[PDB]
Amino acid sequence: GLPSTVIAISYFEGFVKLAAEWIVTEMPTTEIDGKTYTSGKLYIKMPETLDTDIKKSAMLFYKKQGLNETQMSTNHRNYPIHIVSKEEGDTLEVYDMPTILSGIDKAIDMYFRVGHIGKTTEQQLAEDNEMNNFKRVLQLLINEDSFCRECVEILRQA
Amino acid sequence: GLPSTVIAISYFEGFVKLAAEWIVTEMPTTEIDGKTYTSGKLYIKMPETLDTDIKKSAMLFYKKQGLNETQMSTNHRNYPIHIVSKEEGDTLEVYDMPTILSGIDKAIDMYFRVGHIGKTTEQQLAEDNEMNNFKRVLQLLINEDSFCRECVEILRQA
Ligand SMILES: Nc1nc2c(ncn2[C@@H]2O[C@@H]3COP(=O)(O)O[C@H]4[C@@H](O)[C@H](n5cnc6c(=O)[nH]c(N)nc65)O[C@@H]4COP(=O)(O)O[C@H]3[C@H]2O)c(=O)[nH]1
Repeated sequence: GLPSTVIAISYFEGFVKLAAEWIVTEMPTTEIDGKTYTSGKLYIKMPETLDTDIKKSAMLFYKKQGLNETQMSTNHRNYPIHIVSKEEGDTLEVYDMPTILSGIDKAIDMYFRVGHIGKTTEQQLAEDNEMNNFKRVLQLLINEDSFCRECVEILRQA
Repeated sequence: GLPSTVIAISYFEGFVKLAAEWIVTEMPTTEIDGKTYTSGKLYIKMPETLDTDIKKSAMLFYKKQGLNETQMSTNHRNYPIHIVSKEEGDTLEVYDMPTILSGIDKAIDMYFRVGHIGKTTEQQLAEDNEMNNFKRVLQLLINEDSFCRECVEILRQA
């Protein structure tokens, strides 16, 4: 019963699965700012470290990658899925850094950050373990979904 | 620690806090479908039971309450916060059923929901414990935030 497992499941059910389904079944028939894409990819970007504010790391990564704000109209949620994306030739490259990981940080930040300001090596190990388990569960869920296996990737670099 | 704790923290950081901040500091100067409200409330609706699809229960509850889709404009996220709401006199009543709980359900289904089809009383016990811990952690986070303490409530009835 790891919390990163539940976080990965919630992230997959509430975003990754719907985004992959939109890429596979709706994007080829949807015009995004004038263009019609035949191929799309969703890239999951992990934070370099689980810092105090994952939203700021996400904003910085999106601006440094030259992404623009777009949205996908889905039928499995009452409101569209907001994303950041860019064009690479004929491919629509969507990126996302999972903001749901925020809680994870605070959880670790409430168990190890004691009697000191920085991050002990034990906090770093527990953080890396939670990160790796999140990535493993997310990859297992992606592999069991045809659309996700088709168009979703977890980014490698740190 | 407990996955319900991390789920509550992520739900508070990614929605409840921002919605309360919008209600307190941005709603009195924003037109919601033509009207400008001076008082607003956010009501958190827990599912009666943690069923297979929390999005369907949420849609059903929203239709049974006569709610309509609106959106809040926030400066802490690159895209607006989508909500369901209604008008009660001069008060804007916002409702939300936390879809993030979905993962929790599935997690429980991988430790007890075996060798049977339904939900045993022991699995139901663990599910109720996770739900109660989620509600308690969320309430503790609400009480430590002035805006949330001002305008956020967890619904009573089952
Ligand atoms: N780029 C992008 N990512 C998405 C989107 N929808 C979900 N995600 C990601 O998937 C995670 C789980 O979403 P959730 O299950 O609906 O669980 C959500 C959801 O219950 C609530 N929440 C967040 N934003 C909203 C909102 O705008 N409206 C409502 N009614 N609830 C929200 O807080 C919980 C946590 O949200 P997050 O921490 O950000 O964590 C979210 C987020 O990282 C999207 O449209 N665009």
